[PDB]
Amino acid sequence: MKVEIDSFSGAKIYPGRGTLFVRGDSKIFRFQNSKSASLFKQRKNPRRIAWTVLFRKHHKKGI
Amino acid sequence: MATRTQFENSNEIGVFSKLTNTYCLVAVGGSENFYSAFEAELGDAIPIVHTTIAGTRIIGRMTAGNRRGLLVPTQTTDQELQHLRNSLPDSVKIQRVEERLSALGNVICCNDYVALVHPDIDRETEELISDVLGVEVFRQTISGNILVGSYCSLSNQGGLVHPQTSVQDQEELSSLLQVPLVAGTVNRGSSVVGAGMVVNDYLAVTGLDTTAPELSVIESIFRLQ
Amino acid sequence: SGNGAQGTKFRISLGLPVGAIMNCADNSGARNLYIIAVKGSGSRLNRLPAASLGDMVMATVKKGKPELRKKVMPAIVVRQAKSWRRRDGVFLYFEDNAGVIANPKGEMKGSAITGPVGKECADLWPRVASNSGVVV
Amino acid sequence: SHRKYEAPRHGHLGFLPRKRAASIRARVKAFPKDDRSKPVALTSFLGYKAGMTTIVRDLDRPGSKFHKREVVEAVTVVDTPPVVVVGVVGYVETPRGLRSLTTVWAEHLSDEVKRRFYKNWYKSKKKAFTKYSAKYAQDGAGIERELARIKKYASVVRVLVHTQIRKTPLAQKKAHLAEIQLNGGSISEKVDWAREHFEKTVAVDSVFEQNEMIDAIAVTKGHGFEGVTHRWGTKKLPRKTHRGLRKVACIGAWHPAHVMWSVARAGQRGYHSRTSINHKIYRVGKGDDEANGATSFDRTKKTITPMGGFVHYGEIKNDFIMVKGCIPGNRKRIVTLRKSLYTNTSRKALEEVSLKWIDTASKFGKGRFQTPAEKHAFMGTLKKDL
RNA sequence: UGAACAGCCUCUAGUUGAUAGAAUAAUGUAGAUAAGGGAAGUCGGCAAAAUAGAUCCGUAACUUCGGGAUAAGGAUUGGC
RNA sequence: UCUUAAGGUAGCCAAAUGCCUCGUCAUCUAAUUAGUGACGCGCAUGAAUGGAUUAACGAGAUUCCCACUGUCCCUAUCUAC
RNA sequence: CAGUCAAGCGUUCAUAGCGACAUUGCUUUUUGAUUCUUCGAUGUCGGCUCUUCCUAUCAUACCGAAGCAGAAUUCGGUAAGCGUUGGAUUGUUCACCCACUAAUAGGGAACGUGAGCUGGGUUUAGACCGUCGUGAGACAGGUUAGUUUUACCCUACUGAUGAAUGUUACCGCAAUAGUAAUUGAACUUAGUACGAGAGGAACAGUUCAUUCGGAUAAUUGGUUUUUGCGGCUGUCUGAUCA
RNA sequence: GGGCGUGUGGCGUAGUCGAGCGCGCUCCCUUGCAUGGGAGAGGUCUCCGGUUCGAUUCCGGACUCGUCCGCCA
Ligand SMILES: [Mg+2]
Ligand SMILES: [Mg+2]
Ligand SMILES: [Mg+2]
Ligand SMILES: [Mg+2]
Repeated sequence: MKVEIDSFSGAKIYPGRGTLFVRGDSKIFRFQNSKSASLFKQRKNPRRIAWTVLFRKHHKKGI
Repeated sequence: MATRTQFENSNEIGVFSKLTNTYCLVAVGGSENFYSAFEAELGDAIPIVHTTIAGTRIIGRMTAGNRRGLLVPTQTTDQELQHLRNSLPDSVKIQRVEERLSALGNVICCNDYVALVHPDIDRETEELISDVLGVEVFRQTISGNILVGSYCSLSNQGGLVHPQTSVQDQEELSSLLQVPLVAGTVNRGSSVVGAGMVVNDYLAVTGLDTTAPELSVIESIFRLQ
Repeated sequence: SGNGAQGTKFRISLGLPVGAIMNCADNSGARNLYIIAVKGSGSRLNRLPAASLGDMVMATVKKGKPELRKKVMPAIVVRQAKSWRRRDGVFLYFEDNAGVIANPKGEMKGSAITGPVGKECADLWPRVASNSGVVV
Repeated sequence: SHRKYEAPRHGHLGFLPRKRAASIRARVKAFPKDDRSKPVALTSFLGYKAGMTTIVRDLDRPGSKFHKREVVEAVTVVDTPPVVVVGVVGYVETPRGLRSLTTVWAEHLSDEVKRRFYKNWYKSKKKAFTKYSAKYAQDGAGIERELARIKKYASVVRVLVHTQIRKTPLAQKKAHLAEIQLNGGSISEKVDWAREHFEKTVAVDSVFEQNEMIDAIAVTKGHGFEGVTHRWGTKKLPRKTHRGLRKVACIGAWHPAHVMWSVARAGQRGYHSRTSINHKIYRVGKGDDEANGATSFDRTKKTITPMGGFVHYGEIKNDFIMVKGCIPGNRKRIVTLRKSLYTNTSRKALEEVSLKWIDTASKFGKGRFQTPAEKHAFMGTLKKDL
């Protein structure tokens, strides 16, 4: 199997878990759950959502 | 020979197969006649690999191949990649491509020396083609057809292009590729010639509905005699 | 589907009933396709015949070129936008409903496809896979 | 006049009446057909339904488009402690059917099985099988005359077995007792096997093994009184309907001047005993083993229990059966797993199955992690961890 | 608060009256939400949804020249 | 030319007025006994029995389009009583 | 709707398929005829919903015949097990087109079904037009608007208890009753059999799908009084916190 | 749906079993408020079968058109 990464939060996606979304510019996004999927559809920036890997990498928290 | 073959009724052989000088690739869900054509014509000198690319029977439109290298999309699994690495000779290089257009047989029309690509490919993918295949690259369209792999059939000796192609585009592409090109049809008039057939230096395989003048044009332009 | 099927297809969750309007992905000059029928659909009282990805439908061009309007023609669904499950269990969906025009044998009226197509459609129709830019 | 448009009948008439089951343990109405050549073995087993999870396996179907490719499938887990054999019974065959003639019990009966014979256990002198154990502890006098009676008569031998409810996280303390048919050897060999196995435990791998197609017999989940729209699946009446719309409009013609039995009406939904056939065993797990949830490809030592335990059930410290798909009944319910009544080839019942990965994430939410070590490695250190 | 004797909350004053207790089946009455499609339902878009204040831009055919007109159609709005 | 008091003028129409009739042609739709525009030997239109036209207005009747939605595919769930 | 006879049609040949002139029947899903029951009232069109029955079988199963070479088709037998659709117009039944499908067969059950719905039509009282009438008014002529009541009783049906079989508990047997699965596509057989060619099968095998049914909730989606967490408006608790 | 009748040249129209006239225009001759005259072309008699010797004609079938009567309370 392959363990994919969340396109919004960077969480690990196990097989059969979450959803996938193909945008009209032929780019693939993978969501581990409906929470990150809905934040993506609400167009929030993952650099400003405090629990994401990209936020913690930006803010040097636990790095 | 332009060999008459069908893929279970399908007269498009370039979709389901990829033929180079050094190797051949065929789909796993194929008929005995379809395998027997490549086995009889190619012989034991050239390996024939039954493969699946990205879980799809279509392999010719998914992959772009050369005698020096093979390009596979990102969606190709590790089991398929390892099976191709074991089955293929050590000379060829297999490298995954991470690019949005992702259907390399449609995107890329290539031979041993020179290649035509889709105009809008990424620069890293162009450099990856030039590295792995060792092939000089041009970004060009065939009379406004961006899918140069589907709308051109190319070999070392010559090339077949789209029938509704401007003549000025024909000498421009011929001078750019350093091979003679003929506008013609395959499979009783189907426009998609690269999807219609596969060709290499000594063999061309086409659909059963490809007519005799079309087959004569094929053997004339590819010098298979 | 029916006649021009290259193999079989696993059941995809039906997302396009009769009366649905989808975008027309090819370069044939039509803008949208209006689904009036699904090939191979069964019969149940009050149930609408619905289409999924890779299905062949009967459609009319509601908006587009006048030589394409006001007649019925076959079409092939290439983008679904209703989420469906594969046998590797990913749930996936596009962001719009989209199809292309074809004859009853399945070869495309147009020549190029804009945007992605599904692999369940590209495996089933080789001409769509021939003119398709990206297959996911 | 005739019905204007034809449509199939709503519901199945062969599952009637849709009433509550007589007991919470469903009855095994038929056992596999005996042949007197195989060794003496049980025909079924008892367990408790624990819950469901997913696996990933490589499909082997030579001709499918998903041949030699990974698929993810839903399996359900049945917790099966080793069952305890107390008692055998023999059945003679009469022109009015099968009839039991004697029952010979084991000597020492545990408290969890003799709680089955009581409604008020806490106020009792616990006098059960006391004079029967007094019939024992002689040499043999009142014992092998009944055993030789079962040998001389009794064309069908069944074994009384009972679960070990105290090994499970259930708070019941009162075991389930059942009859399981023996399907090997002669009548004398059957009763000799039973006599040797009195007061002894039989494990689940002695009766089941991998890639075996089995049947699940259980009582379904109860739902109480239900209207006709969800109980039978009839069409909802339109919005502007006076006096309600979750109904059936015409419940019969003028003649015959009675409501027919075939008309869908409201009543009890669920809690019916069902037998679902052809479920393939993917794993016969051992409880005396770590890395139950590990495969040859995963190879991380984790048990089959998810993070936080199975929801509403608990732990799987005993042996278990991983079986493909859905079985009737909800969690914490007794379920009888039975061998197949026929030999199925089908090129699907003969498929050899080797698992690749088993899901052990939490079912009490959107679990991200399979093991607490993986969760700690991903999240780093926290405030509570010093 | 707000344009406002609108709606919502509060002060003075006045009530705390309307058989109650326990559970939460079906079918109701009243209030709601729904993936994908979007009137395919129906005699008929019945019912519901959508729109909504204010500022700026822009506004057709026709006309009894007064209108149509908030036509249509766009953009903005908090706190400091 | 006969008959009659005089023979339907200007206009309008399958109109809320046309039996035949689901009139014929065009348009609208994949498909229209619906709608609209024309045609007129009009069973049985027609001039203060008022005729024709008409801006604005209408809890009036009818057709189409955009938006919108559990009206529907196909049902599910929640709250109060 | 079905027979009998057979002058003829069918290149030739009554009966493969038809069949004139005649003649024997069946059915009560047509419309009549009659007036037996009901006028101290049996709710009156169509649709929606739902069950069952009939066979005079549209499809599916197995067969017989051909003016059956193959493919397609036609006639007939056992057969009602199983299915028989989505729409535009019209209040319609009916009809007529579009389209899918294996097929879109015909009917009954107080012209099934209004204390099941609806109320478009018809069929009150308002109103308009045309024709008729001096007039009041008339018109299976056209148009528009027009209150659809009650079950808590008995039976039936769906589910639920329960006295009495010395008491109580556990494990069982099985009389009887019900019953369920259905249809298609693709690959291959095979461009094979057959045929002069055009054309072009079938059995076995494999992978899927349609309709139906019984469960189930690992995953995905829906639902939110977990009023669980966060945010936001207005007001009130002097502010802050809450 | 059924009944009854109908079908001729480019147009209209005459036909007892043995396709003519008029109108359109082809040409020629002949004339302001533009005529007339003379020779022209023009049919598978709606179609298909039988009778006859030969059917526009008689008969049978089909197509087409025009009339008349027909659903419910
Ligand atoms: Mg309906
Ligand atoms: Mg009826
Ligand atoms: Mg019927
Ligand atoms: Mg859960």
